[PDB]
Amino acid sequence: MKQYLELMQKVLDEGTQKNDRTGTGTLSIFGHQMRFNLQDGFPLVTTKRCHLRSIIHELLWFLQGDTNIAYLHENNVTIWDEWADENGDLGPVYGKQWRAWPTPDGRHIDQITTVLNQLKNDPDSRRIIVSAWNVGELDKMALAPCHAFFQFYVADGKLSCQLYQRSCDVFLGLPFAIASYALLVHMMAQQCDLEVGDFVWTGGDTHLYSNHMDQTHLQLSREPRPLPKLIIKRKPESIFDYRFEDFEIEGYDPHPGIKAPVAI
Amino acid sequence: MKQYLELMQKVLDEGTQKNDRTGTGTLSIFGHQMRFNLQDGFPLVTTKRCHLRSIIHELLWFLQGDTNIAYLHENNVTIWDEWADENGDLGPVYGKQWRAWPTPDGRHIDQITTVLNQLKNDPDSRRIIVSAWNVGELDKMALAPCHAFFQFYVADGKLSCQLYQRSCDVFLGLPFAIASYALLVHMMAQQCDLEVGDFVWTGGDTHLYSNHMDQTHLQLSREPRPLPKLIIKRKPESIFDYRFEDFEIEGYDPHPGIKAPVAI
Ligand SMILES: C#CCN(Cc1ccc2[nH]c(N)nc(=O)c2c1)c1ccc(C(=O)N[C@@H](CCC(=O)O)C(=O)O)cc1
Ligand SMILES: C#CCN(Cc1ccc2[nH]c(N)nc(=O)c2c1)c1ccc(C(=O)N[C@@H](CCC(=O)O)C(=O)O)cc1
Ligand SMILES: *c1cc(=O)[nH]c(=O)n1[C@H]1C[C@H](O)[C@@H](COP(=O)(O)O)O1
Ligand SMILES: *c1cc(=O)[nH]c(=O)n1[C@H]1C[C@H](O)[C@@H](COP(=O)(O)O)O1
Repeated sequence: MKQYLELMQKVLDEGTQKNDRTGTGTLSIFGHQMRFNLQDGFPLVTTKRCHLRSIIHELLWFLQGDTNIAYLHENNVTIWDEWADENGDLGPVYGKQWRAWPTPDGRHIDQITTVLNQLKNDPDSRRIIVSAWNVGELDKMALAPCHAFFQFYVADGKLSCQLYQRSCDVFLGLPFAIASYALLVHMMAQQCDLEVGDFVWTGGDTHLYSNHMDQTHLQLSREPRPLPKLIIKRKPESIFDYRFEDFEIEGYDPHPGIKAPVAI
Repeated sequence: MKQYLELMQKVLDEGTQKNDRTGTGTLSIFGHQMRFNLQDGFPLVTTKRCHLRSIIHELLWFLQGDTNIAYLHENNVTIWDEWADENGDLGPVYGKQWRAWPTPDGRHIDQITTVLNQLKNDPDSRRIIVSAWNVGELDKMALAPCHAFFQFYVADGKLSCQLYQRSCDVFLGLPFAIASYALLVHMMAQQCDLEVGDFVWTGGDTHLYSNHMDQTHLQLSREPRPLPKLIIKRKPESIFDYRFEDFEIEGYDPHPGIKAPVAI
């Protein structure tokens, strides 16, 4: 996608060499933002083939409140295996904070239902936020959240969303986060009888791994294709009731996949 | 400053009329970012005069872990007075979160000591974050944090920082915020023996109140003047030991102030 390919070029044109936790070495910039108008097409990268199957299942798992990879496993998604313990648990990550953030006084707050109530009854609120960054539980989490926080906004019957990603693996991680949160905006909007607006992505440490540079340049030599279209075949009674079978991507003709190693 | 005035113009050209909480009316956009190179000067507005004594006393109050306005009163600062109860308490806002985030089991995490140690022991970290967005205690706070989140970053021995502001009043709150966070980056850099980098400001709902339109137009005709220089006259033993006396602002020659009503 043009916006994505421009960021890769920016990391490469004005980035600094930084070392990191995984020992690998990164090229890095701090602070970046980009906007995708959802009405132009579903923002799934076309310069390398993406696997949408895993994006969809990971999101439905999140909305269940689940932090154990069993569900993903019975759906043949292995993207979180490396971080899971012996029992498949990842600790209180995303799904637990979204559906049941713990308070000091014994309650648990379901940030996804409160947000949905807010978009229906108070869509002009400036507080329609969901946070995964729970300071007091980070130590129990297998990996600290990279998509730490997000915010919805309504204008002219359109629902927009801004994500703040604290750390970003541009080659591997960013195609996943863009499609996952664009898919969430479509579901939310359907349930609140809104039209979709903009997905806005803001990054903290935005970086390219040293062992992904050849792949990055191969990708940068491609022209973007026209964006695919998302058709949801059913309107569930609640956002927690969507199924994989309800989503259909059409008009997706991507460039061949490019493989590259993950850093654990 | 050039980029502040360019955002004021952007809001006036593209803003949507939204009816907000107080019933005044805002013109707003969603999603905006600005970079400020701190080597180039302290980003204090010169198209109107701001007062640093509130900016400095409020930050020092924050790092103290205090949420009661008595200190502010003793130092002639009135900025928070409308939101404080009969006893002067604001409830568990910034000060409580920054120095004693309440974990579910009754412990407390001192986010600024953590951040200090991370900058001195693991500066390449992509997790150097302080959060004021404590979902479990939001109902107890007199007003939900507008400055919700910020992340530090170190590259080439320079300290950068990005702030996420969920809701912004471009006219009053935004000059305050930029100076407040540029000050904290200078204090942190002094205590960690680092040089200063960039302040990145990312906002959610960025707006102009309808009853500030005249005042905005006055400000948009003034030409920005050279930025000031911040001189910290004493290196204290710790980040919690600074005093108001220690800071001086050279070269500040603003245009006269513009008075404008606050919306409660
Ligand atoms: C974000 C997120 C979730 N995650 C979690 C996650 C956790 C830690 C990370 N760590 C690092 N260094 N980079 C990452 O992108 C990353 C991603 C992902 C995990 C794996 C793949 C991956 O291996 N990419 C393959 C996927 C193949 C498939 O889906 O079947 C690819 O083809 O690109 C992508 C996302
Ligand atoms: C940021 C922040 C904290 N805050 C808190 C705070 C709380 C609620 C708000 N509500 C609204 N509608 N706008 C705000 O900017 C706002 C700010 C501030 C409070 C007052 C001023 C203010 O009135 N500015 C005067 C200061 C004059 C002085 O005493 O020196 C000015 O005109 O410059 C700024 C910031
Ligand atoms: C974290 C998870 C995700 O969904 N997307 C990402 O881009 N990442 C990346 C960031 C970094 O490369 C690594 C996480 O480790 P760290 O805490 O940033 O050091 O995976
Ligand atoms: C909050 C605090 C600050 O430092 N700066 C700000 O601009 N504000 C503004 C945002 C909004 O105009 C109002 C807070 O109310 P709301 O929760 O956004 O509705 O003060």
